[PDB]
Amino acid sequence: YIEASQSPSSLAVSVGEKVTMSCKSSQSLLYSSNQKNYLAWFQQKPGQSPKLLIYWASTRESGVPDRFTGSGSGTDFTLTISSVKAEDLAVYYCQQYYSYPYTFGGGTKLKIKR
Amino acid sequence: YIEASQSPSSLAVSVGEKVTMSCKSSQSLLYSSNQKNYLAWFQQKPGQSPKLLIYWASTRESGVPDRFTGSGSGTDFTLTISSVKAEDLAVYYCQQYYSYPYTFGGGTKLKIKR
Amino acid sequence: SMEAYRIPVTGGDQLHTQVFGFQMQPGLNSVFKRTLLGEILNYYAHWSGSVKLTFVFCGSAMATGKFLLAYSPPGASPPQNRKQAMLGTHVIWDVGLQSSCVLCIPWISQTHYRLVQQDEYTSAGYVTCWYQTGLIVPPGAPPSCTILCFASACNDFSVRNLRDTPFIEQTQLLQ
Amino acid sequence: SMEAYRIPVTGGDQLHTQVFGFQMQPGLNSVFKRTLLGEILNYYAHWSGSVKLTFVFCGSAMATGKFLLAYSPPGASPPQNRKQAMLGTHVIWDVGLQSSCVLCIPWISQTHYRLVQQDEYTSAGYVTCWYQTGLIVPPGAPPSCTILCFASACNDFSVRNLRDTPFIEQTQLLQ
Amino acid sequence: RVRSITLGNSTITTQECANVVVGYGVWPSYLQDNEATAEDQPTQPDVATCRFYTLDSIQWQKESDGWWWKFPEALKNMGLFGQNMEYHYLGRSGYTIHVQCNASKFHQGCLLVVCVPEAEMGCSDVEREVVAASLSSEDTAKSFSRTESNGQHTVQTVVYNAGMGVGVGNLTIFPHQWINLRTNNSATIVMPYINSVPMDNMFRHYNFTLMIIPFAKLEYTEQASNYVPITVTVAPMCAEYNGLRLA
Amino acid sequence: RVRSITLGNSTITTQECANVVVGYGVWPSYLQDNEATAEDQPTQPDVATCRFYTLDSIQWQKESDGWWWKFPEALKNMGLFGQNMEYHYLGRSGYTIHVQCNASKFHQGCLLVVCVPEAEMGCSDVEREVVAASLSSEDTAKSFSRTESNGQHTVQTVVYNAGMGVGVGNLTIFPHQWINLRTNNSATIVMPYINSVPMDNMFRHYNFTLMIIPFAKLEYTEQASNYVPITVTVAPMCAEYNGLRLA
Amino acid sequence: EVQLQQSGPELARPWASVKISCQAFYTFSNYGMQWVKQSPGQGLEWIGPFYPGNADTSYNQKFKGKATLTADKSSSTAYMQFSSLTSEDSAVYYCARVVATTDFDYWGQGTTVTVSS
Amino acid sequence: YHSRTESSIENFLCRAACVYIATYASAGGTPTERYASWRINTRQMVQLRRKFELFTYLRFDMEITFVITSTQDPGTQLAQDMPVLTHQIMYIPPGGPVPNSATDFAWQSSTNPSIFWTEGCAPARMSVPFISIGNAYSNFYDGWSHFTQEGVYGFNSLNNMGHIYVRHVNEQSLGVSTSTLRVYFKPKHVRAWVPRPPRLSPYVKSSNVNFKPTAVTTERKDINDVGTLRPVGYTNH
Amino acid sequence: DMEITFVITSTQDPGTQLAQDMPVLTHQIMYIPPGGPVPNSATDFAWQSSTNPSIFWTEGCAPARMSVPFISIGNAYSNFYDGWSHFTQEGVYGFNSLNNMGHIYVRHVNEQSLGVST
Repeated sequence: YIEASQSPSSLAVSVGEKVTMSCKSSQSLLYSSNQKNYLAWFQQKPGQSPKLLIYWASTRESGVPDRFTGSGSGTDFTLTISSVKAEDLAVYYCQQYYSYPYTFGGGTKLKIKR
Repeated sequence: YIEASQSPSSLAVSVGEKVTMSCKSSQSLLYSSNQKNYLAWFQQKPGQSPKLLIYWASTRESGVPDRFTGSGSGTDFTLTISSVKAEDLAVYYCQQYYSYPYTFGGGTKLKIKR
Repeated sequence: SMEAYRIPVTGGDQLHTQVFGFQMQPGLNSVFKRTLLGEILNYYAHWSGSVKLTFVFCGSAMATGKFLLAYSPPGASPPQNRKQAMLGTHVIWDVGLQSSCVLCIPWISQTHYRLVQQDEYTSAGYVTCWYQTGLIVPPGAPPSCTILCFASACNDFSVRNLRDTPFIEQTQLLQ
Repeated sequence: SMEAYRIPVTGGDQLHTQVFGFQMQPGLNSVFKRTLLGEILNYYAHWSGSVKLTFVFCGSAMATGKFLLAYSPPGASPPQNRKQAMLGTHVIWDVGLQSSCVLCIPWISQTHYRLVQQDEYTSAGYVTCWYQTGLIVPPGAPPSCTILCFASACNDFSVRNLRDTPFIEQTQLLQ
Repeated sequence: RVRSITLGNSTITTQECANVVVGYGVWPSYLQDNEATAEDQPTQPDVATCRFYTLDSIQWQKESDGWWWKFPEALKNMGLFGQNMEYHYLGRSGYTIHVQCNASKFHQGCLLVVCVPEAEMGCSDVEREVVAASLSSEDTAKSFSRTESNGQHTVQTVVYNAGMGVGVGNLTIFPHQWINLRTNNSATIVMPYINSVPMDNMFRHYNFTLMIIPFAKLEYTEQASNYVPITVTVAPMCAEYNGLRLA
Repeated sequence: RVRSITLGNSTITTQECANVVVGYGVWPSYLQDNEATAEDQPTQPDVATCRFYTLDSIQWQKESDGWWWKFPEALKNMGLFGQNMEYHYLGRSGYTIHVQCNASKFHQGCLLVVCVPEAEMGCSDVEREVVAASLSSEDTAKSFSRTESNGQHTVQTVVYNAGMGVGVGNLTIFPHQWINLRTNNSATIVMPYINSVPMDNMFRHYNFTLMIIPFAKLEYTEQASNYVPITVTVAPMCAEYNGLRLA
Repeated sequence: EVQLQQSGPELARPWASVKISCQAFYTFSNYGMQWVKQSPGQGLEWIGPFYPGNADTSYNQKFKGKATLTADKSSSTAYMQFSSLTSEDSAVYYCARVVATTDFDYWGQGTTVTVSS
Repeated sequence: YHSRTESSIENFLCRAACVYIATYASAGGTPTERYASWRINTRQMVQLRRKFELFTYLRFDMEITFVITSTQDPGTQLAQDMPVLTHQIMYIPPGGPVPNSATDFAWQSSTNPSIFWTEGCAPARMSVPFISIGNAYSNFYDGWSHFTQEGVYGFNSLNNMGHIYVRHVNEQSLGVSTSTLRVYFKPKHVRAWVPRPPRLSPYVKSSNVNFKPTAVTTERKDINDVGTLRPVGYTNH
Repeated sequence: DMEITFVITSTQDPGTQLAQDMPVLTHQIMYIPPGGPVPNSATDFAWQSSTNPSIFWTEGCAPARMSVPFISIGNAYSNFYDGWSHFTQEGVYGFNSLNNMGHIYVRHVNEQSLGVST
């Protein structure tokens, strides 16, 4: 089993402030033959189906706004949003699809500060 | 591909009235060697993860209240609730797990009549 | 109607669609139970042997094409597309070089005698035919053809336990 | 319980006490009537032959001791102490040199056929085992052991007058 | 003194000079042309079926009672033998069972290893019937019991009746061997194919049952190993299966 | 007149008396003890590799230009050959290519069937480089083009340069055959293994390329079949692979 | 942006078989179908993947020996069988589909399996 | 390569079959109720007809066994003690006199073999050889009786086998004694020629080969519809 | 091989309308092989089947006897069978279909108008 740890707490910041988050993986997530990082940052609207933001940590998913930028190489994995929104309330995971099993992240609520 | 058709419309009845529904399958769903009907009636709370009510059409899932009773043998498949509730709002599917693919049903909203 | 016997082969452009397919169970399958072989076998409770199939192409002498005949063993599943059929046991039949194709379905069974009144579906074997290519004709020939299928006995059979046939129903005496 | 088969051999200091003892009457004695030999013999009204006994010492490979196996003829009395057993027919069995001891009880009878349903107590012969010495073990081995006894047929037997067994009781028909 | 055996070129085993019991007097062999009630000539897989399949070790303790394995089910997940069980329909094979204990000179005990053909077993509730899950696991030993079982669909497990309703003391009638830790340390049994038909389905029929039963309980001193490990090894001999090709 | 061939006992094919072209004069054969740069003796699978693998038919029309297949990639998903490609590391095999058309006496045309060894191909943009997806599909023919291609990572497909940058009229230098519908109806080419090393990886190296190019366009009358079907069949000959067992 | 449906949420009973189906809108070659467990107390936990075009079915060790999976590629319906059903296994089962060897692109609709004993 | 000995003509056609069940009284009544008659033919029992009409020509010997069971009859003046019942069974060859009533003169004809049978013994049996003018029996005959191309169609006079007539020998003064006859028929030393396709349509007439049009087989769902299918499982993963 | 002997003893039955003089009682004994038709009532058609050997026996003679050979598909009868009927490892446990021996059915041939005869 291979898991990954997200930030200790939620964002807990004001609306309209750029947020930076990191995902600490418990093992290497780079395949040296292909130089590919097998991890993605997810997003689940409460009550609906989840949906990720960026896969491979360097290729933003089509249809995703330019505010989300995923980075991080090797075990570490980060993400940045230059404009946090009050209508983007969800639970942020950093899921890995490297090898069995496909373990999720830790969770990150978008709380209220206003 | 093997699919199944639910009732043409929703329940659209009053609260507290027993509801009977049927699921018309496009092919046989009985394996004569085991006499097992491979179909289940599902339930998805809007915004959360789905969850079925009865599997095998004759064995109610543990933890499910005694109001739901699934029936139907062969291609037809029915279900009955002796007490419909206003807090059970969901989308009712009749999903089949007989063979590839595991196709869902048609959907059934619990609308408002009050 | 007489259209029961004629297997239709359409021209146009059929990519890799299936021409026909059935299950190898004489005496019990709806296809075979009314032929000479099946109706002889129905008189006997136990039987076993190998079954010979012949395919004949009734079409214009100017028509050219290929078909793939695939046979799956008793314990397997019928092929779903052409590639799966190719990877199994298959024969490629060309209707330009040759007009008739023979295929001798063998007998591999755990016991030594099958039964007419047995519930052994998906345990009898399947035979399917696939469009390896299309049917190509010159200007003036018909674009569609027919395949005729013959089934009969091979050298080795055994029958046991004679019993009444199920095809006759009435027990009344005539007059 | 499973403790029926295990003959207990205790350590400590047993002066000359008796280990076990029984009477040689298969088919009727409570000890033998439920083994293979006794249950075969129970089917026949008349029987005769010689009975073979094997004793096996289940104990530590570091245990040492002796036992005295005494056999008395049909008309005699069982020995009461070790000295009387020695003066009769006996064999001294050492569990250090050897692990199993065989003993073939013979057949001397006035007629030529004994009976299962006979009242011939104290006329069948006795076999007893006595503590010639104690059981000596080094530091680390268990102080107590077990003896297992096997009984079977010898080369010569005769059986006559087949009859119903008494072990089955009910004459009711099942269902 | 010691001897090494190499079957399948992938398995190595070591034994000492010990007595071997050849079944009912006959040795496993292929099917001749004399006996048959089928047509297709059997295919004979021997490249990988004939190799040592070592099952997991078990612990013999003071209060243990005995164990049984159902064959051929015990080799359902064991490599290529399981694949041949799944892919084919009819089958025939004899076996060679090796049982080895590892006890010092300061332990004591006595084991009986038997091979019972067609060991049909009863139920705990005399009215109901047993199920397939309580008869045998895949390759895990099923334990006997000292006392009386009271389940609904569970095999009666009183040790002294052996689950078959017969006296446990008379089990010596079947092919068997005694492992007395005082003298012996291993047992070998060669079991041929015994049935009333030349071939049968592997998943339907339980050919036989291997039972290990201690008559003399294990005893030892305080500063000693609390258990004795028992290792069982199976190597199929002369396996056959039906044919999958047209005549 | 007609001849039937049965390879692998599962494949049947029919041919008429026609000329056959044996590669560069040599016939496919196994590896002798003379040539080797490895140690483990190759395993020789022949039970299932040597059978006819009929590829899908293609339609020859009036405005068609030509097609090519890359070998051995064309048999990646083809039964047991693909399994041996995946499971092993090194490989060697020759092939036998049958090409058959089905046209009446009222059609006309002329085809060239060639086998180009090491047919390296250029790109549409002379600065960039080709990718593995544009060179060849699994077992689907890649078409040539009448006009100039303008993609970024696509092979140049002008027919008269053949993608290799050489005049298409001089392709006869390679093993080849002419299918003139007026006289001939089929072609056969036996191609041995040609490389500078005795063994190589199947997924890395494209051994050769099969090209079918019409020089005389197809013509017919209104009441006739709009196309002519072309069928290609491949049967591997003398396949070898490395060994998976310890010395 | 392709939709995705399932059998539907049904109120079941303990120790009663509940098959959660899932519809499809794609092909069946080297792709993957699987599920998760949506429970706030237990977070998100996968249950088992199914691979069309690969003939591979696996289960988690937390449900190994308890749950089984089956599917029919032609029928476009995939089963996820379950045995010895408990009352706390209730979750909004999401059907996840992957058209790639390693990804998570399209998510399900949502179905509930809560029971009452 | 197993045995075929069970499919031979002898082992296929020499099975005894019940071909007639009748009853007759032993006392006053309508005369036609006091004897039992049967014309020997193979065209009334459909199961035996379907077996004989696989071949165009047949040649065999007949073995006929009669099972006779009698019981008392309710009414008035019941018999308190009757000695025994005796039955007369007469086989009439083609062209012999045929009784039109019980107690007739044809019952005492010297050309008709008869069996006198008493209650309590083994069932009576007789065997008739191949009695015909031609060299074979013919199941199917395409032609007419007269050469004028008119008459009865499909009738051949070369395959007559006679009649069987059974009555009570005893004359009963007290009460009635109903009896029941069963006839068991068996061919022996069978020889068959010119095999034919077995029948598809149901029989409509014993004398004719008339029929209703019937479908050549049982319907199927589709041309590429193999029989049923199997669900996903542990093997199918 | 099986050897079966039948001992049949009949007596009059108390009641009204006793038979003053009855000729003789005849009994029919039928052995049905495995798979043959089995009567569901007296005076049925299965009683007259040509595949079922029958014995007709009159009062006063020696007891009727028949002998059946080893009639089975396998090569032996099996007293103990460890296994199932179907290969799904489910069904009836301990049942083998290879050791069926048939049925025996006995009835009265005569039709009695006066009284009963047990």
